[PDB]
Amino acid sequence: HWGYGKHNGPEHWHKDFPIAKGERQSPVDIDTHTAKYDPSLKPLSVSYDQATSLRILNNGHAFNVEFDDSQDKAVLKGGPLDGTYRLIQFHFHWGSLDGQGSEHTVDKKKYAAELHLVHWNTKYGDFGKAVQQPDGLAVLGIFLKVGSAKPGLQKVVDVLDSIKTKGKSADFTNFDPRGLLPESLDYWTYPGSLTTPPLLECVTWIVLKEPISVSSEQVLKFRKLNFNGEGEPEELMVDNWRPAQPLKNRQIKASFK
Ligand SMILES: Nc1ncnc2c1ncn2CC(=O)NCCc1ccc(S(N)(=O)=O)cc1
Ligand SMILES: [Zn+2]
Repeated sequence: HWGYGKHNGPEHWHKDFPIAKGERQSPVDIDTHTAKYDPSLKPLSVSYDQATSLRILNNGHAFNVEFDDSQDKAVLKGGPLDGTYRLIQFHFHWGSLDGQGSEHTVDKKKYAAELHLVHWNTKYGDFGKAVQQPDGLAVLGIFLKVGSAKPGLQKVVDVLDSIKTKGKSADFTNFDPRGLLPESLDYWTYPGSLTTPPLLECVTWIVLKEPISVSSEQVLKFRKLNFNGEGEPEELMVDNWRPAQPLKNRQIKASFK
C-alpha cells in the first residue's frame, strides 16, 4: 500500500495512480513574483460559527478531525468559488525537522507543517460524488512555522496520546476551527488535486499568505504519532508530505498585491 517511505513514497505512486503525472497535480511551488493579482477575486467568506466537530482519527497517513457535514454548518464561500462548500475534515502534514514539512512552498521555502481544511461543493450531494468533479473540493491551506504556541491548537495536541496508532479514534466534539486561522485571509489560488492517492484532480486550492505560529512542544507532539497500528513495529509519523509538482499549464492568482 502507498505511503511515505523509501519503497512506497511519492516517487512510486504513479504505478498505481497514473494521474500522479497529470496536468493539474498538487502541491506546487508558489512563485510570488509570477503569481498575478486578480482584482476580480472576491473576499473569502469563512463561516465556521456553527461548526460541529465529531471525532479525531489516526488513519495511518495523518490524523483527521471530522465534522458534521449533513447540513450547512461550517462553510467556505466567495473568493474564487461559485456556490457553497461544506467543511468535512481538517488534517496536517509535517516534518521530522522544523525546516521541512509543508506540501506547498513559497519561493521554494518549506514550512514546518501545513494545515488542510477540506470542503466539498454541496451541489454534488456528498463527498464521494464531489471528488469526481473538477470543481468538487475546496481545500484551505495554512502554513505553520515554529515559534510562539497557537492556543487554538492545544486541544488537538492534547488528544494525540489517545490516537497514537493507525485506526485509533476518539471523541472530539465542541472544537472551534476558527482558533487555527491567521489574522489575514489574503490568499493565492490555483486548480489542483488531492495531494495523496487517489490524487484526483478535483480541488480548488486556496493557500493563505500569512502562516500561523506553533510552539516547538506542539510540533514535537505531532512527531510522536505512529504510521503503524498497535502491536506492529513502531514507525514515527513524520514527513507525511508530497513534494512540489510541475505547474504545467496553470497560473497562480493572488487576492492581494
Ligand atoms: N468516490 C471515491 N473515490 C475514491 N476515493 C474516495 C471516494 N470517496 C472517498 N474517497 C476517498 C478519497 O478520495 N478521499 C480523499 C481524502 C483526501 C486526501 C487528501 C486530501 S489533501 N491532502 O489534498 O487535502 C484531502 C482529502
Ligand atoms: Zn492534506
